[PDB]
Amino acid sequence: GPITFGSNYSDEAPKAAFASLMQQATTSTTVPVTVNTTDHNTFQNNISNYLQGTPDSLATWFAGYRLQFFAAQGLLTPIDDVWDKIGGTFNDAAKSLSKGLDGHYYLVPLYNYPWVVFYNKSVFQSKGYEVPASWEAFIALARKMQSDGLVPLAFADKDGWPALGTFDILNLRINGYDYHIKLMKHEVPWTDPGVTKVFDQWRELAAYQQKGANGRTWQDAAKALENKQAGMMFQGSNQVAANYSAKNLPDLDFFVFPAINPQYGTDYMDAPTDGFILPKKGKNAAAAKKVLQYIGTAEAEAAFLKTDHWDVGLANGLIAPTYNDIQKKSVAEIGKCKSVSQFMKRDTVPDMANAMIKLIQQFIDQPTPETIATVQKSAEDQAKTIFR
Repeated sequence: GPITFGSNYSDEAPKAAFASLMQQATTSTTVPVTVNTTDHNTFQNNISNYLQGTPDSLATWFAGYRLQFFAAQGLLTPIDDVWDKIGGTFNDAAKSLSKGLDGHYYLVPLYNYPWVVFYNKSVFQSKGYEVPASWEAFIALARKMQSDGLVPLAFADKDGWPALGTFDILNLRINGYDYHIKLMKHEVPWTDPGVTKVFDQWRELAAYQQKGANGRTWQDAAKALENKQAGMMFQGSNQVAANYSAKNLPDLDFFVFPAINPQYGTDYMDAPTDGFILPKKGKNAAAAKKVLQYIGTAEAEAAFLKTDHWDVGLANGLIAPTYNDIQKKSVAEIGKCKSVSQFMKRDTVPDMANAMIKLIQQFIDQPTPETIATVQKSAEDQAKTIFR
């Protein structure tokens, strides 16, 4: 009764960790597992074709638009039964990100990481900066940083994807989670005034973001933070904290993006969550489900994450013996969100995210009301052809 497992874990470290994880899954469930690895990028690029052909018993995937898309199409087996067994291990956000539009479960999540505002502890302590809970305080602090002669927010967007996070967090803070997701699915148009508010808020924020961002790699901005030339930096932990030297890492901390509209407080965050799915056309489903139940445990998460320094498991209360302090706080802060988004690139279709990358670079170049009008119009026209 062996199963096969389609895996996009092609880099050396995660490949080794996943292979180890499956040895433990066989040990626990008795189900032998053959891991079929495909180049990471290729795997995804071929996801649709892979699912409709002769897919493995189980596969690596992640939460977001495509998960729900493949589920609505009938390409994935629902795993409500798996969830009857593991559900007590996971909170409400973990549960939501694992369901299709039809309320059934299709994913078993394993880990995520956070998009939050990074700063140097020693700097805040010496200059007398207090962690800001609200937009008001956040702006006041940014203003104080400027007077103090410090770039408040290291910022970069030559990579194209980094600025999408700022769009996401402004939307989540101002319009909420349900609206952001609607926008991503194009159930709300890009010309909606909720979107105008986001860019309007950004116009204010942009006064405090590092200049020349369109020509800067995120590593160079992260290095400005590390070199104490910038007070803060908003991005994913596996990016900023990963870029820090071991020597400086102990000075690194973060807080969640401040509250703007108290109706949404800080209830939401981009925390891209990877997991596993059960391809309908896959074989040996009973056995597959047994492995998925093992995967849905704190033990599975801690085992897979041994050598992973940034990602954290979603199982309730899990603080793995190998976690660093950034990881530990990540667990606490992610665990406090009612719902977790998946970053723009996973929450909408790639064409759309890709269209937003350029339009956001354009806003960043000229953050004015006229550019906003142009951006909204261009985004909506793109969406009309993309979601037809």
